[PDB]
Amino acid sequence: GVQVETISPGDGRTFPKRGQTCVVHYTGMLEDGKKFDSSRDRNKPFKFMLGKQEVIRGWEEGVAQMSVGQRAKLTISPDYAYGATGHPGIIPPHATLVFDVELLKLE
Amino acid sequence: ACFRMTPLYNLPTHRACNMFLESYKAAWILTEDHSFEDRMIDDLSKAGEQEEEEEEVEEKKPDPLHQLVLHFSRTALTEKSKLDEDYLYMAYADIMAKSCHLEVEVSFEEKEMEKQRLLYQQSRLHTRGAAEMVLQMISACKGETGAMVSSTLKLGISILNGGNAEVQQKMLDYLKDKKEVGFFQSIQALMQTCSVLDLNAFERQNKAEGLGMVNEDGTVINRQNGEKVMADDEFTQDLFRFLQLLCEGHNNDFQNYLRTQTGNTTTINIIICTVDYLLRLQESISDFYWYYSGKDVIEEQGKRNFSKAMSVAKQVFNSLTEYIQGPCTGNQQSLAHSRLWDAVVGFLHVFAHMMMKLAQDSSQIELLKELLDLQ
Amino acid sequence: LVYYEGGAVCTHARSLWRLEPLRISWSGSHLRWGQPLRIRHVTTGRYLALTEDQGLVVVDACKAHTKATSFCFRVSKEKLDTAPKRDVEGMGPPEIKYGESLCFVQHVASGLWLTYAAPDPKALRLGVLKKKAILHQEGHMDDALFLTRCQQEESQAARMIHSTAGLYNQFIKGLDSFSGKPRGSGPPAGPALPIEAVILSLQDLIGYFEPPSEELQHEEKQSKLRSLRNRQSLFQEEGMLSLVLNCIDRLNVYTTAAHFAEYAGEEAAESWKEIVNLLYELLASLIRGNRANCALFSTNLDWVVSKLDRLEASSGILEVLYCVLIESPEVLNIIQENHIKSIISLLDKHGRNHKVLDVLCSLCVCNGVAVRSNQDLITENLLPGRE
Amino acid sequence: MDILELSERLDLQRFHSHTLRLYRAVCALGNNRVAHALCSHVDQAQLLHALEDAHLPGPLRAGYYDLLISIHLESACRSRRSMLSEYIVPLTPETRAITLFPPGRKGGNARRHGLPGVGVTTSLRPPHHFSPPCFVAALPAAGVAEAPARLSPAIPLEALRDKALRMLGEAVRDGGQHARDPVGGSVEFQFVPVLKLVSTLLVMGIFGDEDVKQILKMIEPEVFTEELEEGLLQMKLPESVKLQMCNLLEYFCDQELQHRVESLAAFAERYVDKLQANQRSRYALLMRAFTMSAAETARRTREFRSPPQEQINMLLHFKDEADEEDCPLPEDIRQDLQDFHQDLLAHCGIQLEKKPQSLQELVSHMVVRWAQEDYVQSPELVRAMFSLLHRQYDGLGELLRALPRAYTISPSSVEDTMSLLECLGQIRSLLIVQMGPQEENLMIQSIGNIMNNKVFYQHPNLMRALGMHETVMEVMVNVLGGGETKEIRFPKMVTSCCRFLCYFCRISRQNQRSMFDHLSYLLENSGIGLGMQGSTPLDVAAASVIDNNELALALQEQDLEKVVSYLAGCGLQSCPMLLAKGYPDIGWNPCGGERYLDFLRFAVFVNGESVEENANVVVRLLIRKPECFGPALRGEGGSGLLAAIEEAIRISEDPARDGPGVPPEENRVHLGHAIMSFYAALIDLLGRCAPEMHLIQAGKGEALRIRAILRSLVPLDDLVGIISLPLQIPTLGKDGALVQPKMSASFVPDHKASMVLFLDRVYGIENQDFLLHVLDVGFLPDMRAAASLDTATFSTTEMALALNRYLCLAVLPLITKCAP
Repeated sequence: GVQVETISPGDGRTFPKRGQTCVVHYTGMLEDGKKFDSSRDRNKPFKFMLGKQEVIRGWEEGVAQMSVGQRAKLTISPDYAYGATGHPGIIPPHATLVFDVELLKLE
Repeated sequence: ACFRMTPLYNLPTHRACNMFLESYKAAWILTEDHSFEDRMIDDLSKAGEQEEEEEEVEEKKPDPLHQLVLHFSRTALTEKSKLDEDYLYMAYADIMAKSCHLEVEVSFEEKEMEKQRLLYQQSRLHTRGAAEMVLQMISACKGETGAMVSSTLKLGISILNGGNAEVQQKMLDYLKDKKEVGFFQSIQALMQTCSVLDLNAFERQNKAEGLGMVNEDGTVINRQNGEKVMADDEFTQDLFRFLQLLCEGHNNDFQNYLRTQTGNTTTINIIICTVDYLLRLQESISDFYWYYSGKDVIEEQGKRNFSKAMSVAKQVFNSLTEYIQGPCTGNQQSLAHSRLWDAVVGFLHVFAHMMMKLAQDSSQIELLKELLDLQ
Repeated sequence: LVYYEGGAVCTHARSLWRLEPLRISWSGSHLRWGQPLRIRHVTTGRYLALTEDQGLVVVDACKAHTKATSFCFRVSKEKLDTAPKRDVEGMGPPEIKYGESLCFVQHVASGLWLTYAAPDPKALRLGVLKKKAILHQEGHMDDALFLTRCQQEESQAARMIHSTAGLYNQFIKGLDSFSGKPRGSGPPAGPALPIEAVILSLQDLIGYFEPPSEELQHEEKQSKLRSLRNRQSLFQEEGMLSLVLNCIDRLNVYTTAAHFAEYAGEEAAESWKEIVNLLYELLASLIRGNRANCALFSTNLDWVVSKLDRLEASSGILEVLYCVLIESPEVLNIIQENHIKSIISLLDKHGRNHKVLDVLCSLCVCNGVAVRSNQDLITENLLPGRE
Repeated sequence: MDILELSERLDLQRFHSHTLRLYRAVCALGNNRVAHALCSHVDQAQLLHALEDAHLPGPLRAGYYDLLISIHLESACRSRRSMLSEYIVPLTPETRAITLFPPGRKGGNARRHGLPGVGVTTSLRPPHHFSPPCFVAALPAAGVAEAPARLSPAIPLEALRDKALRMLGEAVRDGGQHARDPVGGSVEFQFVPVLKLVSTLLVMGIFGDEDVKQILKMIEPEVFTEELEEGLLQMKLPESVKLQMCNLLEYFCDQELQHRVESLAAFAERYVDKLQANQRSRYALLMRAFTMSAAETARRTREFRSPPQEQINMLLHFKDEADEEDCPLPEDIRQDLQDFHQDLLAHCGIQLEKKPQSLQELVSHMVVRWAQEDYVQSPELVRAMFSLLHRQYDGLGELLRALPRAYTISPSSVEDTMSLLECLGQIRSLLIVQMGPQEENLMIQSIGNIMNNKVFYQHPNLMRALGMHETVMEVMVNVLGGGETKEIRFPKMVTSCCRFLCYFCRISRQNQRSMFDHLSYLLENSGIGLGMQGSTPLDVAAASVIDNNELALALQEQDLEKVVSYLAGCGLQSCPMLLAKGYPDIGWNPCGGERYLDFLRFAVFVNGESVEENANVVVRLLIRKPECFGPALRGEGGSGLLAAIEEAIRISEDPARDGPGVPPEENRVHLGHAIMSFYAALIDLLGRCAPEMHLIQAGKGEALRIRAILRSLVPLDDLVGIISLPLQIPTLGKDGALVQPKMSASFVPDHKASMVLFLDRVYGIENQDFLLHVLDVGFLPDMRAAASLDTATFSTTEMALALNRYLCLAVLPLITKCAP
């Protein structure tokens, strides 16, 4: 349930594989247009490693399809995010999440 | 265990340091004398260079000492179920109390100088609402014993020493205009909670001291934890000392007010309440005599408990004497129709038999001297 | 029935009695030993009496015929029987003192003495410290009674409770007259409701329970607060708080004044909105700042919450809820999700009112202790919507 | 719309200001999970922007400053502030270098005071823990109340502290300019929000030495110089700002107090080494004293035959100059302590000019000047300034009251102590929150971690100083306080706290005495503790007096009267919990009564002897309320002790009268067994109240009277009848399965053991004929039954083990006494 729509092209050659740390800058909004999270506000890039289930499964496939330097828009269905339980106080249940993710680098 | 006691140099450093801190504070910090109450009260009693205008500002906003008393008077008048413990009030009540007394042929001239110097130190407080604060704090405790009421009573005694008529007038005026019953209800409740000689408590202590307990970390030599026989004897003495000072100098108005409060909706006879405690104290002393009546010699612990009981009995007798002197005819009639005669009869029985018993050994001559002046 | 009871009853209004001598002129003169007099219960208006059926009871004024209700105070139980003393035209000599004189209450007609019933054993386990008061020919040695003065504030409040209870009970039974009887195109077919009396009584009580102004000095403000708390407790212990709730409930079964007009007529319906607002205003005053009164809603909280959507008294009911939550920690422990959703729904339906936010703030922390369940429910049901 | 438009739109300004208040309410008092949620609504960038926005309305500016503290700093500051009252100083090389005054050449008695809050502090403080606010991480698979507790959201502290310093510095200059448009609309709205942020960061310890120096310059640039720029103290601020200034000065006064404690601890480490080295050398030469001395060597070795606390008391007894003979220290060692004592008094400003030249003189002058310049109207400010003033005048007394919370530890135990402090901080955080399923798990694991820590057992005094037992007790009573009669919830938390306190008492007598001070507090909460099973507050009260004669003799009569009143109630009403479970309604509560009986058993019987002071009181209290003896022994209309036990056996054998008749409930209560257990406990209590033999032989009147009363209550024939009652024996049959009795629902040898104790202590066996009569009906059948059970199958059965305990503790010791 992840759809990846490109915003700005990357290198198109290097892609993140399993066990590699991904450094991304993201801004997450509900699909109706309400923002709820953004790494830009904290002014600190978000780091995570693929395959360790550190993030929601929607980010697992979405970032894997992106290249280094690419900025893309990921639309994640409720099943590939928090879903029925949701995130209490942040994300309502059965909410589709839209993310503007830029893959800064891999480490 | 004495021959296998561990020497200090075999202890770990951290354990020895902890023992050093306890020893150092008891022998060097506690023993240190630092008198700052007089200096602190003097500093707070000064108005700070505001006399360059001398306009109709003659309202004369309170000085720092006056504002301190008003603050404590504010929390005493607050409508609360219980007067919560306040270390700040206790600390300042002791400071104010310690700044008022500051005390072999004293001449007439300096005898009056000491009285006037005493009056001036008391004047620094009762002219800033301290007299009213003492009454409010006593009414606020609602008859619950503790450090708060004990500190208040000591402060009240400090400003009433020598029979300060000006403080007595301020206290009497405040009680009569407010017409509150809480003050005497609190006083009556406190007097009913005053302890007397308890033989059951005394018997328990004798067995406890015979065990010879020790602690784990080291060894304590017969730890001297709080006495459980007339533990609040000092509180009882100051409670009746405070009542005596209200009538000191033959203050007939205050003597009548203790017997009856005309303006209040309910009346509590403090004069009768004093006799009630005297009967309980007398009965305890009589029971104590019977305990040692069979025994040939009164041991050290018994003599010490006798001494503190006699000291309390002296204060109660002095308080009763101050009630009726002047003379106060109303208080004399109240005592005549009270159970005071029963207490006096009981004391005479104890006095007669103790005098005969104590005179049979010179080791108890000091106790006999205390008994004689009690009579 | 009359009992000898101790504890908190010694400061309540149901232990207050009025001594009424058998005359009008100089009825306020000094009481004398052996002087006949009636004893009246202030809050209920009934008179101590001796009946051939139940013995010692309190009867209504229509049954106090100077024979069952005549009592006298005697200094001793000795049968003096000297002579009937003749009353004087003046205050007379003072004989009986407050709190010093020991008085034996004797029924004049029968000569019986007021005493206790010597409660049967096996009843002490029930916690019944009450001893039933009876009239007996012999009595006991400790039958003497102390007469203690009552403050003017308590005496006035007890009489007000007597008058307030009678008026609202009349108002309540008037509402029940047409509870399910539509008037149709005619009169309500019953006695007129005391609309003007109820409105004036409510306004007087609201001003009677008004909190002291914050501009007063600390000393007199605390004195007024102490008196206010005492008067709130006195009314609550006599069922005035429950009496107000009954008036609200019977008036709350009508959705609007026009609906109320279908049963009480137009002349009574034009004051329907005014009365309900005053009832909630009085209810808030009876509990504002009184934790004991606010704790009573820990059993009936849906009563307040379910009325939040009422349009006639939206502001008054919200004030009642606010007073309860800021005083009683017990109510915060019974708050459920449906209660919070109802309060949040008040923002959605009544607009952005900052008082509703204050109500939600009071649900989280009370007296320095936080409730995690309330904090999570408010966060879950209010924040993620972002509406 | 621009948020700055709210300066004229007052309707939205009030609503939004109260919205920020609601944000603080939902995350208040350690609700870190909600605090993370709030970061999605008010992000870090918005908060930082709001701090520097000079056009924000006052209510909004104050609200956003408080919102930032609540979300990010409130939890850390509160936890840190609780630890600031204790001084756990490890004996590390950093601690050794700590001195009262900086190295200088001003004066030998005292150099100039250093800057408060500047220097090296070695007191243990657990570090702050924060988590990054992230809303894309996978939701934990861990269920609610089982996942680890959430930490506070993380915000860059180094950047935040620089902004707070810069904003405060700008405000001081701006306040000097007397601008007609202060930030926030007033001077109060310009300084109070900034000062709250600076005060919060100071308590958390975020500022370094250089940062603290800058703060001191802003407070008072003339006093706080080490070797229009007007300070805050002279800017004539309103009372609200003055309250925040007192908080700042309170922190620096605390740092001076902490410095004195650490310096005193530092000197102790150095001085103890000299004391230990000198005492070792003195003992070495003292072993050769016989060649030049005589019997008075005992006087010289008196030190080494004394407890170490007494040894160090004698060594330090050289202050008054009248005790220079008993102290064996050389004069050079004595001088070092006197040198430190002089500079300690000087550092407290005891003894040894418009410029204060020190924090103590600055604060005292400032408070007096404030009070004499205007009539202060804020009661909070008045208390704050006079509390601060009292500390300056009494510095030695302030140090004296802080020493009991000071404790030195080995550097090798720092990591375990830090772990213990972390667990204690979690427990202390539960004093401000209603107990719930999540908090219950945190409380249980925190107690388990503490009881798994070696420091908890090695340093009982440190645990007592930290008030660990008080904190656990307060948490327990809050749960017991709510629902005190209808139902007790979170039972696992209650039994965890009670078990913790029971082990706390058994560590040392001082811990046991500390819990004894709350004996009345525990008893008043023990009325409903019968409902919970396992470890109860009544068990904690019993554990605080067990095997301690000093505490047993100190037991007040009111506490015993309270227990007997509870016991009387159990003898007159059925258990409400049992009735709600379908149990038959017998007119008393044997289960509840037994629990109170065993508490009195520990109060009257200590170390194998009866405490006559407690025994006499309990017996007199029991007879004044005869319903404490149960429906039997009632006097009129009451069956005897033997009849009651026989009736209980018939109840046990018959269902629909022993239980609900719907273990089945895993703790199923059997009324037949419960009735026997009550009387067995009652007979055991009365037996232990019997006077000792030496008192009876001495002919004491009180002892004889008590024994006569006990004999009247329990006849001798009933004791023999109960002992003679048959016991069900595990047999074999029906293919060879063992037919065993259920020990929780039948007559057990433990019931007989109580009867034997009463018979021995109260009646005794004095004649041969009675001894033979007891053997062949009561003892020998039980001895044969145990012997027959010593086979391959029946040896390990529960009944056989119970018989062995009964014989080896009650019967056989009695027969050994009666051997002649």
